Amino acid sequence: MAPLTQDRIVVTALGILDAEGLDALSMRRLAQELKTGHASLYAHVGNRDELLDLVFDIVLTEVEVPEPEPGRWAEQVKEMCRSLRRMFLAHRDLARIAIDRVPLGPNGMVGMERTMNLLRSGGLHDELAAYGGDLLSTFVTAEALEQSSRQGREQAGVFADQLHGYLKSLPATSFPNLVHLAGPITSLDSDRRFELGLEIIIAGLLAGAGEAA
Amino acid sequence: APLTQDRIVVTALGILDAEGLDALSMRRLAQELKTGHASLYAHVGNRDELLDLVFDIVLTEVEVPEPEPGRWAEQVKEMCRSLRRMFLAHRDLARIAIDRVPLGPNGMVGMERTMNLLRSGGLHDELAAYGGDLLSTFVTAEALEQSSRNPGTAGVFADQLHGYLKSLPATSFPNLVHLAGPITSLDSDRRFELGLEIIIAGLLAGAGE
Ligand SMILES: C[C@H]1O[C@H](CC(=O)O)CC2=C1C(=O)c1c(O)c(-c3cc(O)c4c(c3O)C(=O)C3=C(C[C@@H](CC(=O)O)O[C@@H]3C)C4=O)cc(O)c1C2=O
Ligand SMILES: C[C@H]1O[C@H](CC(=O)O)CC2=C1C(=O)c1c(O)c(-c3cc(O)c4c(c3O)C(=O)C3=C(C[C@@H](CC(=O)O)O[C@@H]3C)C4=O)cc(O)c1C2=O
Repeated sequence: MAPLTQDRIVVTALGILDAEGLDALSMRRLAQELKTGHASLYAHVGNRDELLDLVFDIVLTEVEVPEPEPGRWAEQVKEMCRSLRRMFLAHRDLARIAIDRVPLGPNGMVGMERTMNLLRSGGLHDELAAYGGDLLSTFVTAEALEQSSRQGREQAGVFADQLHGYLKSLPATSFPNLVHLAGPITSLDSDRRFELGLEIIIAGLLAGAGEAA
Repeated sequence: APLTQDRIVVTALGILDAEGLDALSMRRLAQELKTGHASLYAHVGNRDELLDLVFDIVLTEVEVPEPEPGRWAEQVKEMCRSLRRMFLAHRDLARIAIDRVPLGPNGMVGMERTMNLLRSGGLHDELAAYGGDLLSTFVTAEALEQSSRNPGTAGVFADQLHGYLKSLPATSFPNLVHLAGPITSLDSDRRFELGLEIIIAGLLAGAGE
């Protein structure tokens, strides 16, 4: 062991995790890479759970919640989200982690704070700015999973196409809509589906917002 | 006692409700029906392809209604709530969901039914196909979250995330201080109705002229 810290340990874990995925991450695996005994490891970071939280928190430094600006709101919200997504893309299995874990931690609440600022900044009231953030982050995760599981795109490529084949060759009299919509369902264009989900939620917010009429 | 795939999955779902997903091995299920891996793998295939059918059998509890003059936005919600009750009446069912497509026979009927309703409001091809997809995710996510509160059939932990957040330095964390309640604890029935409205209105803006 060289000078071990709760940061060199984490930067190490993540290293393995990109490389090889969630299940290859174990305590014994980790302590191996770093050239140390279980003592030093369990000291800074604990069992496997705690470790994933620390892993989660550190990569978060990557996202950016911009400071509120004169009439850029909608875009400033898209920026923010599109930023968070770019994060999930680089790092294997990170979304899997996110589903059953608290959005807590240094980065975790320096992040909520700036998320709440910007939203409330849209002339949005309490309950709606609170929940709103939940829904966005919820929205962007799900998406990131969806993409997570898409050679590369050859297995998905043909599956999608064989799905697209069955749909159109379905009978028209009993299935007018699905015959009509075989593309827009099987479309494996995540980029544009993503900008859509955003357009929608956001307008749902703005509309939600100034309801006081 | 003629064994059939429908009988197989009524037992696999009967133990899933009564004991819990994590305990549904192929092993267990086989014992219950007093039958070998032979006859069980003969229909349903393996643990994973079996789930698909379990999911596809229960989706029968969802009732997408026939489109009616003036009431579009209303009809959508009824559909959205009925899905949510399905997830509410069987444990772990969401966990499964967030891994699988509704390519099942059952699944396909309601995709047609749903998309018909959505396209009745003035939703151009695209809007409507993702409108649906979008709505699916939201209701799925919610129920996973609801199930995590442990009800149906913890509020100790949450209350302790309220104290904690409220107790931050007020100047460095004003927004987090002021929103302590609505973030930590929130009635589940309230959080659903909000997102439903949000998205529906969101899709409505999408329709335009
Ligand atoms: C790291 C932190 O700051 C960076 C920028 C910086 O300051 O360096 C940007 C950022 C930071 C940050 O901490 C952050 C968040 O914590 C959240 C966020 C806030 C939340 O309140 C939540 C979630 C969130 O992602 C969830 O993913 C989820 C939930 C609830 C659960 C529900 C379930 O258990 O199934 O689902 C997912 C895991 C949630 O409540 C959403 C966000 O968009 C962000 C951010 O954008
Ligand atoms: C069974 C079928 O018919 C009944 C009506 C009847 O039987 O008379 C009603 C109904 C039926 C039906 O099949 C149905 C659906 O298939 C869907 C649906 C449509 C979809 O397009 C999807 C999902 C869906 O549940 C997902 O759960 C999911 C995805 C994709 C993934 C992505 C992820 O979250 O990681 O998430 C889950 C697995 C999805 O695309 C959403 C729905 O609201 C419905 C329905 O309401």
